[PDB]
Amino acid sequence: QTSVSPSKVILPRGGSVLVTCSTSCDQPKLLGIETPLPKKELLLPGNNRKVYELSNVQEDSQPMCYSNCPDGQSTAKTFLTVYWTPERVELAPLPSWQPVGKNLTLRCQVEGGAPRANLTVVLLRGEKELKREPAVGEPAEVTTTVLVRRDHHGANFSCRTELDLRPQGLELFENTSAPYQLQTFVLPAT
Amino acid sequence: QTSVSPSKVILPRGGSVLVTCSTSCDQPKLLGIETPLPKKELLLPGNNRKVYELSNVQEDSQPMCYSNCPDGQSTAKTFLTVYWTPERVELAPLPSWQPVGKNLTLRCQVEGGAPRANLTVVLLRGEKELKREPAVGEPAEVTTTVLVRRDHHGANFSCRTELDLRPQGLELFENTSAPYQLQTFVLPAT
Ligand SMILES: *[C@@H]1O[C@H](CO)[C@@H](O[C@@H]2O[C@H](CO)[C@@H](O)[C@H](O)[C@H]2NC(C)=O)[C@H](O)[C@H]1NC(C)=O
Ligand SMILES: *[C@@H]1O[C@H](CO)[C@@H](O[C@@H]2O[C@H](CO)[C@@H](O)[C@H](O)[C@H]2NC(C)=O)[C@H](O)[C@H]1NC(C)=O
Ligand SMILES: *[C@@H]1O[C@H](CO)[C@@H](O)[C@H](O)[C@H]1NC(C)=O
Ligand SMILES: *[C@@H]1O[C@H](CO)[C@@H](O)[C@H](O)[C@H]1NC(C)=O
Ligand SMILES: *[C@@H]1O[C@H](CO)[C@@H](O)[C@H](O)[C@H]1NC(C)=O
Ligand SMILES: *[C@@H]1O[C@H](CO)[C@@H](O)[C@H](O)[C@H]1NC(C)=O
Ligand SMILES: *[C@@H]1O[C@H](CO)[C@@H](O)[C@H](O)[C@H]1NC(C)=O
Ligand SMILES: *[C@@H]1O[C@H](CO)[C@@H](O)[C@H](O)[C@H]1NC(C)=O
Repeated sequence: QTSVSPSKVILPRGGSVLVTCSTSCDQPKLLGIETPLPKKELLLPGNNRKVYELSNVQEDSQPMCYSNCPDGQSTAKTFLTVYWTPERVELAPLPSWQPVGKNLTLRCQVEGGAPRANLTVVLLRGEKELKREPAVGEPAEVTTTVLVRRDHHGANFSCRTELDLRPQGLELFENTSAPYQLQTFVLPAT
Repeated sequence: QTSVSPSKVILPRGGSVLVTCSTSCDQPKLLGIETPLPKKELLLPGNNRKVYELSNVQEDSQPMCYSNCPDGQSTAKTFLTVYWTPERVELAPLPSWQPVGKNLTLRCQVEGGAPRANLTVVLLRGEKELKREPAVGEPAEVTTTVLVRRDHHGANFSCRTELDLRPQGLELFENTSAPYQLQTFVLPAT
């Protein structure tokens, strides 16, 4: 039967990879790989083995080797996970000056991060975390409400994203938005 | 200049891999890879690129692509880390029966684990850890002394090894020795 190596792959957008599709019939009728990716085949001996160079990996895809040993068949997919740190991570624009007392509502907007399963979005207050949830949707958002206090003057919040590719062998990639600086005031005023 | 992909590889003993050695001179004089590993070369187009299949990876090795662009040159090594869970993990044999009072000394002997940098050896008492150090030497050992107590009767210790390949994308591989069961006695006796 058909087999492929590797079976799981973590790679950058655009990145390419080598995939080997091997079988166990000594003289199989057909052997190839089923994918839309720009592929390329190489001079590998003992043709019970074929090596393809997949190319413009822009998306999580699952290439599939297929070896046709008569009626029926058998296959084997490989999991290509494409990774990339969000194109933009910022809080919706807001006026720094805010009235003491309102249940102000912060909203972080994230655009295009992948794999979204390892992407966490986190609203903070300085380096103190407020809300912390996974990135979902596009642009993915996250909200929290701050009851503005006199104490908050000078306080400044930010939104940060965490792309944890550590368990996949890579790193934890983070991105921080520009800081929202809160200026408060009590009334009698302005 | 010369470049290689991947640059770091974690693989099983025996395991093989595909390495690509690419250069940037459009018409370079020489391009190949410097290694003792059984290698094999494939039909890859645009020969500014060569793909080798390294084979009997029994050891941490660092294969090196070299592209000769006139006098001088340039190269690029790839890091092959070969992994394998210890062949044997056991405590030196000891008589279960021990006198209340002695500073009994336990000794766990580990043979052949790799990469030793991620291999931790840990002496335990039931599932309660006693000593916990990295595996060094061959057979690598680890010792601790238990002052035998009347309370210890029925207590049983073991030695366990932890091969943490999680940060490298793999898993944490563990191995537990057979359990040393302590039987104590106070004297007047036997
Ligand atoms: C989010 O953070 C990532 C990682 O810290 C940034 O991406 C890196 O940017 C540097 C400088 O351009 C490059 O040398 C790296 O190759 C990039 N790595 C990746 C995975 O992209 C990224 O620029 C940040 N996002 C934004 C919008 O600035
Ligand atoms: C130490 O633990 C490892 C992992 O739990 C054992 O190795 C696995 O053994 C099973 C059964 O033979 C195989 O299916 C796996 O392919 C093995 N994995 C690896 C990485 O070897 C190993 O047997 C244990 N060591 C000893 C001496 O028993
Ligand atoms: C990382 O991403 C994978 C694949 O998207 C997901 O299943 C896994 O749970 C995530 N792990 C962490 C630690 O984020
Ligand atoms: C804003 O409102 C929520 C809901 O009442 C509350 O839990 C939160 O504490 C308020 N924020 C602050 C900073 O007081
Ligand atoms: C952001 O807000 C925190 C918390 O008030 C503050 O300590 C930090 O210095 C602020 N950052 C900037 C750039 O003002
Ligand atoms: C894993 O092994 C590497 C390479 O041997 C070592 O440098 C690294 O510190 C180890 N990490 C852990 C978490 O054991
Ligand atoms: C055996 O000796 C060491 C050194 O005195 C001591 O620290 C240890 O507590 C003793 N073991 C036990 C179980 O009492
Ligand atoms: C090993 O010793 C522990 C601690 O005394 C005990 O709880 C455990 O059951 C023992 N294991 C066996 C197999 O006897």
